[PDB]
Amino acid sequence: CNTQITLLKKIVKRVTPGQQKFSKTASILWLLQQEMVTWRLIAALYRDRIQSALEEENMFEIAAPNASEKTIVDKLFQRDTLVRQSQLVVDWLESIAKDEVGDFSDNIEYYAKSVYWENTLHTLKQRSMLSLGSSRPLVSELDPDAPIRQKLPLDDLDREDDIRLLKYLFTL
Amino acid sequence: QHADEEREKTYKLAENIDAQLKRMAQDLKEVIEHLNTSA
Amino acid sequence: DPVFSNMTFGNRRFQDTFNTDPNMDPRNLRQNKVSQQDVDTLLREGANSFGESLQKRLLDIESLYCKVRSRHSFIQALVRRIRGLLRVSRV
Amino acid sequence: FLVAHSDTIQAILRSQEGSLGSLQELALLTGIISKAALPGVLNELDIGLNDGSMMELQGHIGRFQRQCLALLNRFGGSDRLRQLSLQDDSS
Amino acid sequence: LEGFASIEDVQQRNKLKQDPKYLQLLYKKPLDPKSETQMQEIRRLNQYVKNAVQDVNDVLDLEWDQYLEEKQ
Amino acid sequence: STSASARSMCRVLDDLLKKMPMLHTGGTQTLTEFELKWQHWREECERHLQNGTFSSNVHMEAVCRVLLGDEEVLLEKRDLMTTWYHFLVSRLLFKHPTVKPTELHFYAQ
Repeated sequence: CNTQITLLKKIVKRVTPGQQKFSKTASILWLLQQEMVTWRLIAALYRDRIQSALEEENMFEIAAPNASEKTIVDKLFQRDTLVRQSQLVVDWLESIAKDEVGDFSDNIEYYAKSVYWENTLHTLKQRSMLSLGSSRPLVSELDPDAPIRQKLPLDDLDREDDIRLLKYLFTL
Repeated sequence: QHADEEREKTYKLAENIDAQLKRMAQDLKEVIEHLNTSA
Repeated sequence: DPVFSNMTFGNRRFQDTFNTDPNMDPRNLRQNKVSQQDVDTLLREGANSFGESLQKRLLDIESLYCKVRSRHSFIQALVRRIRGLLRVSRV
Repeated sequence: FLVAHSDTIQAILRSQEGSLGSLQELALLTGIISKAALPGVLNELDIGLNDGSMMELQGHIGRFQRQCLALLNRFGGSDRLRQLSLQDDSS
Repeated sequence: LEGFASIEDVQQRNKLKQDPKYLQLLYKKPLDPKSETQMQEIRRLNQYVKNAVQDVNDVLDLEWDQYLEEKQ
Repeated sequence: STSASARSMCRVLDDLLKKMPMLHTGGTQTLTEFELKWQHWREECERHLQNGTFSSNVHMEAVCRVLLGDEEVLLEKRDLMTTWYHFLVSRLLFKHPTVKPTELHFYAQ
């Protein structure tokens, strides 16, 4: 189905596979995506159900002190029964999100995002050359970190760049 | 030890590389100028 | 300057004639000029032309259209890189 | 074929009017040149079939590129649209 | 004055290496500035010479083959 | 293999004869390929004759002089050819890559 979706994208890519002139086709596409999601959820849930039916001989546990987090989560998994489906859905949706993201490192490298920005670099260069405090104040105690430490406001360009960086971090 | 000898040889080789690249770039510039003024 | 290195055009092995000529040469007419003031004036004129109207136009264009082929979405990256390279100066 | 008939091709590229079919013919010629006459195309394919023939190929390609640049500089103005509309406006 | 400037810069770097208010600048500063500048200049000159001579040799070979096919 | 002073000569002759045009079909009947093959054959023959790998031997020199396309040499060696049609086809083979019906009658005359 993924191969067929890629082929259909390569086909309809010459007549705008989106925009506004794409109603019933987009509906069929989203229905097929939901069908694939339901199939994957069914597969995962029934695999977990078969595993639980096979390991049903190990049940009725208790919390034991002086142990490690691995043994703690193991005994919690053996005791509780809803944590099974909870972590199953969690891992399934995490894998779905990872597959939808793909390779974001190359996208970030092409977008070129870092800590220091052009506005901050120009402000530092101007303050090192002359004494013109343009935009927000940027004091430097032998290192451009005093405003970041004191939680001082910055420029609009730096603010929007940080907003985009945090949006990318949230997407990751 | 052959380490210090190799390091000195590499330094001399880099110096010769620079001194030869300078004159080679000058010669290429002169040759291209002559070709442009002749053609 | 070491910043003006390399001359490969494209992913393939392509070459170009010369790079920087301190004297008057016809290759300087094909490449950049021999004066930094010309590049500075070009960058200043580009930054002056890249006003709020053109920025809003490009934003509306990128919002109403998002490519049509397969080449990875780089619209915002190109926009920000062009803005930075137009507002920065060359050394 | 374009190199063999480069006389009439270049003549058509250099002769332009304010009619209707002339612009379409120039557009088709420019598209054919851009699709089947490129230095990258020459470097990719046919690179091992007489470089002298390939030399004439890239020479005609450069001539076609100069003609295309001239046509772009001529038709790149917004007022050219209304200037040419009055030449073919039958009614 | 460049020698005194480099000596003062080296002294300031050696003094601020133990200070926590110069770590970013110390990391941004090159380890071997003279060697790095020499390497950058050598690489730039080599790339320029290579590109120029390769383009010229390609043009010369194309003209050679053209004249050969025209004469024979 | 027989004559000791002709191994490289016959090798060069065989390498030159490989450029003969046997009616190529790259999609349809095209004369450009035939003309290019004939020009390449003539250029290779001239290059060999100027270098010397096809010289310094009376037999191969006479062979090359015949293949170049002459008239008095063929009139002298008429014992090989047949009659006027053989002379005409020999001329058309050793002088031009291909001919048109507008000039075929002129060449035959």
